Amino acid sequence: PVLSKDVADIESILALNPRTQSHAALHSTLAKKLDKKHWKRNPDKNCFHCEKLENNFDDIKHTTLGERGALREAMRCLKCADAPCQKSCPTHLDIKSFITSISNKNYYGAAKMIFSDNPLGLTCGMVCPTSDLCVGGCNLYATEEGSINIGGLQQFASEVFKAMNIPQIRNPCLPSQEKMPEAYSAKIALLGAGPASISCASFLARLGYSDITIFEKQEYVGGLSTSEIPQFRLPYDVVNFEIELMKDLGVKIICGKSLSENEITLNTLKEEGYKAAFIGIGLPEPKTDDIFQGLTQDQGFYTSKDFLPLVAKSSKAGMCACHSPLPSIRGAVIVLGAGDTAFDCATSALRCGARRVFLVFRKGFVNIRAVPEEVELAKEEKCEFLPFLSPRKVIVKGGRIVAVQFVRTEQDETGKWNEDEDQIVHLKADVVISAFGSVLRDPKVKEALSPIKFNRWDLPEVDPETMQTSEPWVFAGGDIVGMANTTVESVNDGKQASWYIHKYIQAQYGASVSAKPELPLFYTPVDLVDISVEMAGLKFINPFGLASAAPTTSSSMIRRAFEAGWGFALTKTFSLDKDIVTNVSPRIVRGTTSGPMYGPGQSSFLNIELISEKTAAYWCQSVTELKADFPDNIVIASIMCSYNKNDWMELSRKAEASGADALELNLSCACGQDPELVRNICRWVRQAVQIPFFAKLTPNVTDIVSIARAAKEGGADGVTATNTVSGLMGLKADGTPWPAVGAGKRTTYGGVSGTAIRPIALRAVTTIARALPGFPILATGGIDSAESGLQFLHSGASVLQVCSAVQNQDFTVIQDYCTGLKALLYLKSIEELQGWDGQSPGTESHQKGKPVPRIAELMGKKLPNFGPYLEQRKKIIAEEKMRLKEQNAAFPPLERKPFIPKKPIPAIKDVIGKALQYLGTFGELSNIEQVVAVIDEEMCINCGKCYMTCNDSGYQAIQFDPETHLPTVTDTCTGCTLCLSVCPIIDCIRMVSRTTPYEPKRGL
Amino acid sequence: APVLSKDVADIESILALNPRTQSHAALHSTLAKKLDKKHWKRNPDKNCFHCEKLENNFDDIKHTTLGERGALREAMRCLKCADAPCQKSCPTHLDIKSFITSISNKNYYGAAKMIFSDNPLGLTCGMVCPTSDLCVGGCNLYATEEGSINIGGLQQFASEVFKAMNIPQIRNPCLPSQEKMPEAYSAKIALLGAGPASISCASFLARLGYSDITIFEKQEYVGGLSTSEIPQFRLPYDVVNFEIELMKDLGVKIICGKSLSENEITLNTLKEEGYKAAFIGIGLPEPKTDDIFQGLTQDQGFYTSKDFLPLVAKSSKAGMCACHSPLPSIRGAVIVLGAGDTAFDCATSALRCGARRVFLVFRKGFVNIRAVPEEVELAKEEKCEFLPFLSPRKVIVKGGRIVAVQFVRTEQDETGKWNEDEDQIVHLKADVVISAFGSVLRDPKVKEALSPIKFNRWDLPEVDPETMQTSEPWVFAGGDIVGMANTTVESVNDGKQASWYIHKYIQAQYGASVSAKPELPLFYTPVDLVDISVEMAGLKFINPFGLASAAPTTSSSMIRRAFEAGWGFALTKTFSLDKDIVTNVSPRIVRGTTSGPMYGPGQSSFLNIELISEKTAAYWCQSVTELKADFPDNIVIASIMCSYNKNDWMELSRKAEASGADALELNLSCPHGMGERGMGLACGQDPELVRNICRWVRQAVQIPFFAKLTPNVTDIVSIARAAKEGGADGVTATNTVSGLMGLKADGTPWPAVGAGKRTTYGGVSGTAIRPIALRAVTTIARALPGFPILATGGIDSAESGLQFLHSGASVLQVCSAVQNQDFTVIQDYCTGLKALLYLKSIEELQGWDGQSPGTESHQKGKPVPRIAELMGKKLPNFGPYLEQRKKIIAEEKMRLKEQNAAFPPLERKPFIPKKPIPAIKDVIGKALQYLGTFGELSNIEQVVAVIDEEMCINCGKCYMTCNDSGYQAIQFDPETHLPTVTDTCTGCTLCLSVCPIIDCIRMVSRTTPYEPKRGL
Ligand SMILES: *C(#[C])C1=[C][N]C(=O)[N]C1=O
Ligand SMILES: C#Cc1c[nH]c(=O)[nH]c1=O
Ligand code: SF4
Repeated sequence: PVLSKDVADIESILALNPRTQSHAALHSTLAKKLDKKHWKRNPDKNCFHCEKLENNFDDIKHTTLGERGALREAMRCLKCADAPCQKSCPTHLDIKSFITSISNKNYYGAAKMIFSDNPLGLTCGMVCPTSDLCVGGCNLYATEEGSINIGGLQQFASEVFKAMNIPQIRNPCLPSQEKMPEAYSAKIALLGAGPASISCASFLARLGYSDITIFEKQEYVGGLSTSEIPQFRLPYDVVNFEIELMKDLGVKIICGKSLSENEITLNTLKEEGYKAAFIGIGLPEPKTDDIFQGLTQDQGFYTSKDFLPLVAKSSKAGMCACHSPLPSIRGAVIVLGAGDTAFDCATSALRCGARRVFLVFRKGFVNIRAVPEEVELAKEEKCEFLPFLSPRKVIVKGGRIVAVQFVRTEQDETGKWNEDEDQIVHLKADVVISAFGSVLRDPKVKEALSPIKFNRWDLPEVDPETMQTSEPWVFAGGDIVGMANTTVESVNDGKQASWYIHKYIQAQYGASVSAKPELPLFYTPVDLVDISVEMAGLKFINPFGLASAAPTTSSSMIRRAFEAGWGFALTKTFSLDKDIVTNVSPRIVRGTTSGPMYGPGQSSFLNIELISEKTAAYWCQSVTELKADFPDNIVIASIMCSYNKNDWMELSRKAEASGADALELNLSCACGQDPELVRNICRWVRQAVQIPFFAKLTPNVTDIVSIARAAKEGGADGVTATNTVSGLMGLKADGTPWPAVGAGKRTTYGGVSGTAIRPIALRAVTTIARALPGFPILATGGIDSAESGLQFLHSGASVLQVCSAVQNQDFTVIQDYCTGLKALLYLKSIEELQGWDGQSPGTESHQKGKPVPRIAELMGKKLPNFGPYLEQRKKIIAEEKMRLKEQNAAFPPLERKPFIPKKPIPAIKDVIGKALQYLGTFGELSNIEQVVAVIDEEMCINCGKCYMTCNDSGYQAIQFDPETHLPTVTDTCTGCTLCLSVCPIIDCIRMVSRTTPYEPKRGL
Repeated sequence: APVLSKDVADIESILALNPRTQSHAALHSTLAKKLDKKHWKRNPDKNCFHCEKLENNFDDIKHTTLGERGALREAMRCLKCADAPCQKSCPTHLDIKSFITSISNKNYYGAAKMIFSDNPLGLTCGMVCPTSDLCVGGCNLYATEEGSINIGGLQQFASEVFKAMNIPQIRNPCLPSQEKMPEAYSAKIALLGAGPASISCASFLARLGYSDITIFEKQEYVGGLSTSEIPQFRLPYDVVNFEIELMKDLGVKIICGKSLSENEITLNTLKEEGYKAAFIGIGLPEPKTDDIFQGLTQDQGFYTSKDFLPLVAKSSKAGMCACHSPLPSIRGAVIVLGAGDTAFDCATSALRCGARRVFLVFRKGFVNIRAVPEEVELAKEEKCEFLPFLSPRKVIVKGGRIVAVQFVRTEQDETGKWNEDEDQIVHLKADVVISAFGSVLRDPKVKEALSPIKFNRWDLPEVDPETMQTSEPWVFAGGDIVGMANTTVESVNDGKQASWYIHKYIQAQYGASVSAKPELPLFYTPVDLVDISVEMAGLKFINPFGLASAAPTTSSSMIRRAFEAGWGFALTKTFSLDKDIVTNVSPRIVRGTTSGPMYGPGQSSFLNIELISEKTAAYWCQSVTELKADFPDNIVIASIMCSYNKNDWMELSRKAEASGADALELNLSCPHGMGERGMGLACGQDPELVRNICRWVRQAVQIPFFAKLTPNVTDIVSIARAAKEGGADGVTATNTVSGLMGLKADGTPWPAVGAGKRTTYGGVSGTAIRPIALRAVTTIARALPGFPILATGGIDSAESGLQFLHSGASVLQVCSAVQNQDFTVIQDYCTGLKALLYLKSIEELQGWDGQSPGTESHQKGKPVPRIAELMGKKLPNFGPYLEQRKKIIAEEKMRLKEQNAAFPPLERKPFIPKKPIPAIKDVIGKALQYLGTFGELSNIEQVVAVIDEEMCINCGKCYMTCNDSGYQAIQFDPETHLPTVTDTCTGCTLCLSVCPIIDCIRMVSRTTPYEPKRGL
């Protein structure tokens, strides 16, 4: 046979494989019009009817992210200085920091940052109108690809933390309870269990107050988050999770208790011994209109305060223990108003079975004040919009609404709004829902607030800085004060008030508080995890340190690094006076190792920098200063001399005398290629000083073990592995290099740093640790996260040096690294999370980060998410929602119980070197335990990359269906694993144990 | 000495905005936050009812426009899908996967060539295609949160770069010379109307070789609706001219002033004058009217879209007319009737004419608007009002002017019938009324001129939808006139479809057949004639790109298909004698972690623990004979490995030579000895062993052979020199870098083999090792000049290939870039290399970096207005500063109005090479002169960073990098977030390296005195 030619059935498998084209393609316009429908992904501009949504409370948010999408979007964020997104967030979330933690896979640290400034952090990620807040300030709006999805990233990190099932703990900076001053036992009352009071009580509990009670009128908690925000935007379980975190702090909630003249009043609270009160009851009554007087729900009329709680009680399991039906809303529905409630009524009316929904408002389109993302949900669900119409009468016949009568409105040219009585509309309708807003009108509630002053708008007046009412022991915030338009602002109101309630209460007990407000952060048991490590007789408070490099150019820089939390730092390499150098410029350039991607996350740098231009005298005096001020932070002096015994002894003694904890010998800036020279330099230093010292090894050697062993034989206490890899980062198209120095545009070979060299450094660390067991290793080379640091610890290193990740960012990454490592170690003790990979939950089947419904009629039926297959999927899902309208839904636990460690939290010493047991020769690998690839069709996005890679880099083993674009791995798979390695969807392809007989393909 | 390790007051102040770790939650009142939010605002303000001023502002408003930075990022995001659904969804069937692959590889010429091969109006279509209803509507990435690819903006970008290159289209180089074309190709061909349909039809007919093609156009201008109605702020007129001039390069003639009409041109007159075929592409030339508008005039304020949009076009498109046309004075309230796509262009154009308010009023609902959402969004963001369910009944005229329109309300039934409620009326005040009810063909003289073709019930010419032939076999039609096409691209496609069957018909009239498979030619320029062959070690390569010995050459059948795709050469997978048979483990090839958790296209590395080929020496040797018999001009190199044994190397190398291999490659990865006498375990790490192996092979065979070096050596030059001393004809530099790609959080490796989850060190490949391979190639090339080098290591484009050629390599092996994609990248590499060599001869493009134009000051890839009162005024693009920028721009648009001069759109003349096009051999090693020792670098000629404030996006990354990795030399303003480099800059270049905007920071020669910081 012709061995170099595909047989017919392989040619058939390859039918859809890309080929070079020699001619232009003929396809008629008519044929193209038909074929278009088969592949269609997005909405069809010619489809005019709603997709059937009855009883469908699936998540419809466009911002929801799965892990794959969250990691991509978090790496895209520029992580800006003085970031304007944060300036535009009402609770001042450090967005730069929490997104940095997501990009480093440290979802705990991200969640901790979010909840530190916003105790309703998951609710807000889900519901914030970010285009009018943080996202509206995002610098990336000035790029074509646009602003960052801050809300979805916040939601993703908080959802992971929620799944971790870790409790909030008492502020660990507080004295123990029995030693708290008496003032912290003051009785505190909050009225209403909505976002404002939940925030306020949370922050007061952080400060140490131990007798905090929220009094809630209803039998459910959460306020509007629970009673009106739809389940398909905010799942009820999110609310319960945030309330559970608050109860972890000891806040008490009593339901069925109202602020009202005949129940709880300011006077009764005072007479019962309460020292302070926060009013957070919101706006409990609908704004009503005379033209709807006397109309009942049976006739077809609702206010939004009637309608949305009925829908929420029916669709939110565990909200109201009873199980309620969805309101029967069939026919034509008119929603009146154009605020944000109106759009929730319209989308909710479709879930109750409406046939058609009209939003009717009395001004124009340009005057809609709902945020665009709110408007777009109603738009994409085919709601009709009628502007410039003011309601006049509701027509009732046979006891039911049949029509609403409107008059036309218009702006004259003083901007006044007029009604035109001769211009009427008779609009047919079966249901009418007014969404005119909300008010506080109940006289008995307002009287219970005597004697605080009310303003023009019938609302309690507060000082906007302190949230204090006219009575100094009473504070208010949230919707009842009338400034907040959002959950996040109501949260911020309670946060703001908590500091000044604290101030007031302390003063009442004769105590002062700081002139600078200081609210505590959010804490969990993770934060108590010990990440110290001992190596070479030195105690490191944490294992992260600054490498000898550009971030240690000056000792003032090291000072700020220690103030930020870094466990240790190297000096830039310095030398004796006679070895003074002068750097050239340019000398540090970005890596080309991952394509033309600019900004954050450069995968490498190249430098042609020399030793420090600052003198030994500068560096020795600086080390003395640093060790005087930061005795617990390890300072290592990096030094270099030429091959000369007297010089190495002189310089090492000078650095030792300054107080350096240890020295690092730069042999890798060559002496460091030759084991005999390395051994001799180490011997000279070992005879000169008594402090530990480490030889910094170059990776540019045939066998790095031979030079590590030489350093050890010379008396080094350990080795730093490794310095930069020698390289050339490339050329312009005209041939000139970058960096190009001087008029001659000259360069020399440079050192490559960053994540591109991590595989080389990991190899070096493991091979040294296997050759020299127990010999201290300081790792450097691409460490940019707690998880990558843990890879080096697992590989045998004891501490972790960082350069490029700081060049890509700033010193504050240390806080991400420390919280992330604490979380990785903590999670190893949780038996329930043992199937996670570090902080990543096991991937579930998802499309666009939303779980695929587990419906029998959808599985295995080869229905991809496009064209007529998508139409079939939507019909199947809709029928299953109707089927579910007849059945019980369980309750969640009245409230979940946290996971508890079932074994000790590992210390760093317990994880060092644990990867080495899996490392060996090729002959120690099984060739009989073979694997094959298997594709989860429900996660596939139909790109064919697995197919293209098996075709042109593999075994032609994948069928790619010409109609569904679904791949199937066949039995000729060899398990090479290339398809998994190119698939864009994390864990869509998995390698599984081969079950059928295996025969290597010998071609012969 | 003071405290050296503390910042002085001046530096503490510079560091004021530097990020710091917080120990406490931050207190900020809700009221203060409300008052601060406005300062930073970037996007539209939902509370703003107030459309900013747009009079005489014809600047690009498209959301899809891309600059180079944005285009590269978006092209790398594309999955480059097999059997791609976006292409299925494009009416001209563009190979979107290929052209976007080219853009990601910086080959903008190859992208534009692929675009224009299937669409001669590719730049126009990139700008105006309603992609959400076409290609983008099918994009697989719609199934991700980040969403579908901006295909149109990518197409627009590549085409814009190609337009800037100023390269002409050439006659199809596959044709015989003109004088030996058959007589049939001189048949006289007429096209009626110079719109997209005819321009496309004439282009493809000219590609086929027809030499007498004339388009007869009614008007004095050309381009059809693209010229006369699509607004300048969506489609610049110079785009239309550029595409017209490309077609004219093929010899097509256009005659303006001559109409298809009774008493002018008719099908009868064309026939009598000896035309053999005619294409009707006159569109729909007349407005759809409404009785209620009878007798109303422009002076009263009434326009159809066919009156209004050409008036705006004539005034705003320089080079449309000779008349400097005044913009229509459209002051007051404008009512635009209808809600198709024309109505929205009327609305936005009315604002450019000075309208105070625009109402878009339509007789159905919102759900019934047919316009694409892209088009609707532009009218909404410009604050047009939308009034649904209104049907016009009366235009009110007082004092010679429209003052109002009265409407009736509309309504749907049970039956879905639309009704009008006479008792429900709207009286809407207005100064101008523009009807956008569509277009028609209704002129009796024009239809008469088409006698006797058959017309359908819609008074349009009938065609066969597959052939575009009318009922008269010599007459074809397409575009708007046929009534199927709703877009420029479908009209282009109608002319494309018609050209093949016009060709078929004409050829048959002259007694000739055509192929049963339609074969329209591709698009060509002089770039495609560029020679990219190279000679090396006596071997002739037809291009310098070849498949490395790796997974893409697992089987000889794959090499066969790679040769069919265009690869110049290929290596076999390394093979060995029978006694050295191996068994691979699985898993064994994994993605790199070298650029973080980015999945899918463009993996920056792979790691593999793969062995030699599992297939026999007999398989490989027979395969090499077959491949060399079928592809004599494609070079096949047999890769072989033996243990350190003279008889084995001689036996295997002779076997491979006898099979007809052009050359051998010695894989020096076999272990020998123990392996750390300083020279490690593999034979390729010890110079003595390499020299001996090479001696053995040199004795055994007479064909050239090359030693494949490992980068895992202290001194690779010593191995290369040993191979040369042993008699090798060159070296392959380099194999993979030894590494461990990473560990799971539980400590297990990946790849993990077996239930034990074991691994061993693997080889790292891909762009992550390119700096290592480039250094290895360069050092060998400088130490052993003229010794042939085959480069390997992260080559994934023509641009990166040329870097290796400049560094001393002669040919270019590829593995990982094919693993990331498929064999067809070779097409991108070949056109890309042709284009790079072509451009070196073009003096006018010296300022470009390869195919990249010099970066102009931009925001979102749109150029910033060069306005004095706008430059250096510390006005970033947010908050109150943006609103001052908008005021300054609007005032300057007005000053450009009240003086209505300047109509000089340059006449387009292509650049000519001023020197010979370099061959491959002319560029090899030309970068090596810039290399040297560190002491050869000037420390006297220092640089500093300088920032272009107009390009900055205010992120402060330069500031943060200088603060915590540099010299604290940048001031970052607390209110504008604008950075300024101060005189303490050392030129280290880290800020430039982290800035997200290409060329926002530049390094310039230092002019002030320089002193190194010594700290003392
Ligand atoms: C010296 C000093 C060095 C310069 N650049 C590096 O990457 N490493 C060094 O050791
Ligand atoms: C045999 C063999 C090889 C396998 N993998 C590599 O990366 N390089 C080789 O040489
Ligand atoms: S890094 Fe670039 S874009 Fe960001 S502030 Fe600096 S100059 Fe501007």
